[PDB]
Amino acid sequence: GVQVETISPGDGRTFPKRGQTCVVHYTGMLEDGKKFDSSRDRNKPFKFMLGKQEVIRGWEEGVAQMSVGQRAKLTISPDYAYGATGHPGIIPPHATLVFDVELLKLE
Amino acid sequence: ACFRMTPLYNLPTHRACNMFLESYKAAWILTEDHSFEDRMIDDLSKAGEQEEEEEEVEEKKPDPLHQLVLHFSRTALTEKSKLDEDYLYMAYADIMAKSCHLEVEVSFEEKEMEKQRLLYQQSRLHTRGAAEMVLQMISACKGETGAMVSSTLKLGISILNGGNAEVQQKMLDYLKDKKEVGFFQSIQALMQTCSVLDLNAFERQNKAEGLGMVNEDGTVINRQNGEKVMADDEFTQDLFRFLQLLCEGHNNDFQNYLRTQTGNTTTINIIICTVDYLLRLQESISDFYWYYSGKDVIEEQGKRNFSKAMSVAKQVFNSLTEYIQGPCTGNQQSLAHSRLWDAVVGFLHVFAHMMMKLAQDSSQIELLKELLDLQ
Amino acid sequence: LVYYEGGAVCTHARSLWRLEPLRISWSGSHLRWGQPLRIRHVTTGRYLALTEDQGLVVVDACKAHTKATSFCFRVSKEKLDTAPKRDVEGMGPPEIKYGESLCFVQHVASGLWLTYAAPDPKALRLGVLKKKAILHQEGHMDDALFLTRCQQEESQAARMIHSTAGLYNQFIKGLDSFSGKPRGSGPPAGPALPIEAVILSLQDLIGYFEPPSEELQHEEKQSKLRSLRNRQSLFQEEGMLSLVLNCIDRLNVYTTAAHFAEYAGEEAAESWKEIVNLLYELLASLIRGNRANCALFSTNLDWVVSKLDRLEASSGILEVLYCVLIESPEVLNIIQENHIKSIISLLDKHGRNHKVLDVLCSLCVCNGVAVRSNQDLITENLLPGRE
Amino acid sequence: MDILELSERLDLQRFHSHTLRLYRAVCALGNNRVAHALCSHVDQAQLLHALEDAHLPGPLRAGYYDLLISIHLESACRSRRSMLSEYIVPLTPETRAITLFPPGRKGGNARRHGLPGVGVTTSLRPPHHFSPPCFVAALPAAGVAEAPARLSPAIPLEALRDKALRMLGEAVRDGGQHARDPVGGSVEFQFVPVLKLVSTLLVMGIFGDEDVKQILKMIEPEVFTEELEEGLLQMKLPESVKLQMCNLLEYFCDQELQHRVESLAAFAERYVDKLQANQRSRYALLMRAFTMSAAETARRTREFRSPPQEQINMLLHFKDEADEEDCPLPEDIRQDLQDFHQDLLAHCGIQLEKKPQSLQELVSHMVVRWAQEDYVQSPELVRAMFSLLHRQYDGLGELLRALPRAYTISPSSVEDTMSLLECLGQIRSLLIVQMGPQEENLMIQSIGNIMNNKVFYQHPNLMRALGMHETVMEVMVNVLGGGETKEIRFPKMVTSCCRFLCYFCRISRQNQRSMFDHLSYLLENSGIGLGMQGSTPLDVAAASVIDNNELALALQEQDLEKVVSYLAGCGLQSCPMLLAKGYPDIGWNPCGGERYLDFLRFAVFVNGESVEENANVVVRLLIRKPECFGPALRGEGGSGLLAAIEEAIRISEDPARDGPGVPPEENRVHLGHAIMSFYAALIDLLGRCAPEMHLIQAGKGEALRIRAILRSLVPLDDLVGIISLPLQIPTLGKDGALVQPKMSASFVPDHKASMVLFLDRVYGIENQDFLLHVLDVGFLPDMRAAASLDTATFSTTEMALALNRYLCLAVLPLITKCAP
Repeated sequence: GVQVETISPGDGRTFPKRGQTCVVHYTGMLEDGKKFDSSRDRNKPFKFMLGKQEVIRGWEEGVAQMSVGQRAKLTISPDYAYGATGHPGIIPPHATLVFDVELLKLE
Repeated sequence: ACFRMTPLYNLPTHRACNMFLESYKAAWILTEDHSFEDRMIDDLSKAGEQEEEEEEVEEKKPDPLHQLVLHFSRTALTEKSKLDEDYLYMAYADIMAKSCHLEVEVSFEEKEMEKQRLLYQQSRLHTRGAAEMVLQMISACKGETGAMVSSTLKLGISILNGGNAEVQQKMLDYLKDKKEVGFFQSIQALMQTCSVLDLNAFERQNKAEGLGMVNEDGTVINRQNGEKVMADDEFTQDLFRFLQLLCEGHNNDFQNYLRTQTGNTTTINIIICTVDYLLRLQESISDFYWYYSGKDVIEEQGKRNFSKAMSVAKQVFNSLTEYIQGPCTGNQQSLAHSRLWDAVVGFLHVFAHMMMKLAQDSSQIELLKELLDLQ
Repeated sequence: LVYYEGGAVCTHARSLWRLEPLRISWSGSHLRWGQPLRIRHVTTGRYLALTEDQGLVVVDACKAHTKATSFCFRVSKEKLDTAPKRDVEGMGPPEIKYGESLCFVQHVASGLWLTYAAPDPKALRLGVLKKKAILHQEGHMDDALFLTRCQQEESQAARMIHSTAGLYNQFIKGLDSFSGKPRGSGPPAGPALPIEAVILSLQDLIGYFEPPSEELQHEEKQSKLRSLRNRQSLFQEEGMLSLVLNCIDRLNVYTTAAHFAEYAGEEAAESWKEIVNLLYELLASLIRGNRANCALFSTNLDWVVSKLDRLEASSGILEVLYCVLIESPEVLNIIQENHIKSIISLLDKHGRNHKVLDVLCSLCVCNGVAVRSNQDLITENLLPGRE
Repeated sequence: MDILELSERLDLQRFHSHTLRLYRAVCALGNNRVAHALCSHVDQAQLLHALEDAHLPGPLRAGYYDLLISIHLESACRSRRSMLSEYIVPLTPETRAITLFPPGRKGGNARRHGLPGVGVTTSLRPPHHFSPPCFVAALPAAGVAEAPARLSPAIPLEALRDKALRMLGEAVRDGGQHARDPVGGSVEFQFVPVLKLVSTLLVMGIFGDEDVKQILKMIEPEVFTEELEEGLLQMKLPESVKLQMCNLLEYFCDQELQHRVESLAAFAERYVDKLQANQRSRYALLMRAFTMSAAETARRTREFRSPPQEQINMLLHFKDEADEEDCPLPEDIRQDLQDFHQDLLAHCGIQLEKKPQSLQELVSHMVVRWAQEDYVQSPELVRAMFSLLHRQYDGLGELLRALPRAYTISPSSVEDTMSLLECLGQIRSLLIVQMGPQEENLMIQSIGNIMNNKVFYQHPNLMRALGMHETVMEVMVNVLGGGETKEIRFPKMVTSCCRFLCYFCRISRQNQRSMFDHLSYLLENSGIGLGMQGSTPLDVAAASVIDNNELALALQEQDLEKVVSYLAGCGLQSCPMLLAKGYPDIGWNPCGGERYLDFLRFAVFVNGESVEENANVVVRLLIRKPECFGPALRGEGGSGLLAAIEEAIRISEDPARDGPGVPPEENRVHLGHAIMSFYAALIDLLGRCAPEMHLIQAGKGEALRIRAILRSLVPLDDLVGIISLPLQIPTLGKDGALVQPKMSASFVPDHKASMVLFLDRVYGIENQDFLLHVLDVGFLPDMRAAASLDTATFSTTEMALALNRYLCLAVLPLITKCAP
């Protein structure tokens, strides 16, 4: 349930594989247009490693399809995010999440 | 265990340091004398260079000492179920109390100088609402014993020493205009909670001291934890000392007010309440005599408990004497129709038999001297 | 029935009695030993009496015929029987003192003495410290009674409770007259409701329970607060708080004044909105700042919450809820999700009112202790919507 | 719309200001999970922007400053502030270098005071823990109340502290300019929000030495110089700002107090080494004293035959100059302590000019000047300034009251102590929150971690100083306080706290005495503790007096009267919990009564002897309320002790009268067994109240009277009848399965053991004929039954083990006494 729509092209050659740390800058909004999270506000890039289930499964496939330097828009269905339980106080249940993710680098 | 006691140099450093801190504070910090109450009260009693205008500002906003008393008077008048413990009030009540007394042929001239110097130190407080604060704090405790009421009573005694008529007038005026019953209800409740000689408590202590307990970390030599026989004897003495000072100098108005409060909706006879405690104290002393009546010699612990009981009995007798002197005819009639005669009869029985018993050994001559002046 | 009871009853209004001598002129003169007099219960208006059926009871004024209700105070139980003393035209000599004189209450007609019933054993386990008061020919040695003065504030409040209870009970039974009887195109077919009396009584009580102004000095403000708390407790212990709730409930079964007009007529319906607002205003005053009164809603909280959507008294009911939550920690422990959703729904339906936010703030922390369940429910049901 | 438009739109300004208040309410008092949620609504960038926005309305500016503290700093500051009252100083090389005054050449008695809050502090403080606010991480698979507790959201502290310093510095200059448009609309709205942020960061310890120096310059640039720029103290601020200034000065006064404690601890480490080295050398030469001395060597070795606390008391007894003979220290060692004592008094400003030249003189002058310049109207400010003033005048007394919370530890135990402090901080955080399923798990694991820590057992005094037992007790009573009669919830938390306190008492007598001070507090909460099973507050009260004669003799009569009143109630009403479970309604509560009986058993019987002071009181209290003896022994209309036990056996054998008749409930209560257990406990209590033999032989009147009363209550024939009652024996049959009795629902040898104790202590066996009569009906059948059970199958059965305990503790010791 992840759809990846490109915003700005990357290198198109290097892609993140399993066990590699991904450094991304993201801004997450509900699909109706309400923002709820953004790494830009904290002014600190978000780091995570693929395959360790550190993030929601929607980010697992979405970032894997992106290249280094690419900025893309990921639309994640409720099943590939928090879903029925949701995130209490942040994300309502059965909410589709839209993310503007830029893959800064891999480490 | 004495021959296998561990020497200090075999202890770990951290354990020895902890023992050093306890020893150092008891022998060097506690023993240190630092008198700052007089200096602190003097500093707070000064108005700070505001006399360059001398306009109709003659309202004369309170000085720092006056504002301190008003603050404590504010929390005493607050409508609360219980007067919560306040270390700040206790600390300042002791400071104010310690700044008022500051005390072999004293001449007439300096005898009056000491009285006037005493009056001036008391004047620094009762002219800033301290007299009213003492009454409010006593009414606020609602008859619950503790450090708060004990500190208040000591402060009240400090400003009433020598029979300060000006403080007595301020206290009497405040009680009569407010017409509150809480003050005497609190006083009556406190007097009913005053302890007397308890033989059951005394018997328990004798067995406890015979065990010879020790602690784990080291060894304590017969730890001297709080006495459980007339533990609040000092509180009882100051409670009746405070009542005596209200009538000191033959203050007939205050003597009548203790017997009856005309303006209040309910009346509590403090004069009768004093006799009630005297009967309980007398009965305890009589029971104590019977305990040692069979025994040939009164041991050290018994003599010490006798001494503190006699000291309390002296204060109660002095308080009763101050009630009726002047003379106060109303208080004399109240005592005549009270159970005071029963207490006096009981004391005479104890006095007669103790005098005969104590005179049979010179080791108890000091106790006999205390008994004689009690009579 | 009359009992000898101790504890908190010694400061309540149901232990207050009025001594009424058998005359009008100089009825306020000094009481004398052996002087006949009636004893009246202030809050209920009934008179101590001796009946051939139940013995010692309190009867209504229509049954106090100077024979069952005549009592006298005697200094001793000795049968003096000297002579009937003749009353004087003046205050007379003072004989009986407050709190010093020991008085034996004797029924004049029968000569019986007021005493206790010597409660049967096996009843002490029930916690019944009450001893039933009876009239007996012999009595006991400790039958003497102390007469203690009552403050003017308590005496006035007890009489007000007597008058307030009678008026609202009349108002309540008037509402029940047409509870399910539509008037149709005619009169309500019953006695007129005391609309003007109820409105004036409510306004007087609201001003009677008004909190002291914050501009007063600390000393007199605390004195007024102490008196206010005492008067709130006195009314609550006599069922005035429950009496107000009954008036609200019977008036709350009508959705609007026009609906109320279908049963009480137009002349009574034009004051329907005014009365309900005053009832909630009085209810808030009876509990504002009184934790004991606010704790009573820990059993009936849906009563307040379910009325939040009422349009006639939206502001008054919200004030009642606010007073309860800021005083009683017990109510915060019974708050459920449906209660919070109802309060949040008040923002959605009544607009952005900052008082509703204050109500939600009071649900989280009370007296320095936080409730995690309330904090999570408010966060879950209010924040993620972002509406 | 621009948020700055709210300066004229007052309707939205009030609503939004109260919205920020609601944000603080939902995350208040350690609700870190909600605090993370709030970061999605008010992000870090918005908060930082709001701090520097000079056009924000006052209510909004104050609200956003408080919102930032609540979300990010409130939890850390509160936890840190609780630890600031204790001084756990490890004996590390950093601690050794700590001195009262900086190295200088001003004066030998005292150099100039250093800057408060500047220097090296070695007191243990657990570090702050924060988590990054992230809303894309996978939701934990861990269920609610089982996942680890959430930490506070993380915000860059180094950047935040620089902004707070810069904003405060700008405000001081701006306040000097007397601008007609202060930030926030007033001077109060310009300084109070900034000062709250600076005060919060100071308590958390975020500022370094250089940062603290800058703060001191802003407070008072003339006093706080080490070797229009007007300070805050002279800017004539309103009372609200003055309250925040007192908080700042309170922190620096605390740092001076902490410095004195650490310096005193530092000197102790150095001085103890000299004391230990000198005492070792003195003992070495003292072993050769016989060649030049005589019997008075005992006087010289008196030190080494004394407890170490007494040894160090004698060594330090050289202050008054009248005790220079008993102290064996050389004069050079004595001088070092006197040198430190002089500079300690000087550092407290005891003894040894418009410029204060020190924090103590600055604060005292400032408070007096404030009070004499205007009539202060804020009661909070008045208390704050006079509390601060009292500390300056009494510095030695302030140090004296802080020493009991000071404790030195080995550097090798720092990591375990830090772990213990972390667990204690979690427990202390539960004093401000209603107990719930999540908090219950945190409380249980925190107690388990503490009881798994070696420091908890090695340093009982440190645990007592930290008030660990008080904190656990307060948490327990809050749960017991709510629902005190209808139902007790979170039972696992209650039994965890009670078990913790029971082990706390058994560590040392001082811990046991500390819990004894709350004996009345525990008893008043023990009325409903019968409902919970396992470890109860009544068990904690019993554990605080067990095997301690000093505490047993100190037991007040009111506490015993309270227990007997509870016991009387159990003898007159059925258990409400049992009735709600379908149990038959017998007119008393044997289960509840037994629990109170065993508490009195520990109060009257200590170390194998009866405490006559407690025994006499309990017996007199029991007879004044005869319903404490149960429906039997009632006097009129009451069956005897033997009849009651026989009736209980018939109840046990018959269902629909022993239980609900719907273990089945895993703790199923059997009324037949419960009735026997009550009387067995009652007979055991009365037996232990019997006077000792030496008192009876001495002919004491009180002892004889008590024994006569006990004999009247329990006849001798009933004791023999109960002992003679048959016991069900595990047999074999029906293919060879063992037919065993259920020990929780039948007559057990433990019931007989109580009867034997009463018979021995109260009646005794004095004649041969009675001894033979007891053997062949009561003892020998039980001895044969145990012997027959010593086979391959029946040896390990529960009944056989119970018989062995009964014989080896009650019967056989009695027969050994009666051997002649």
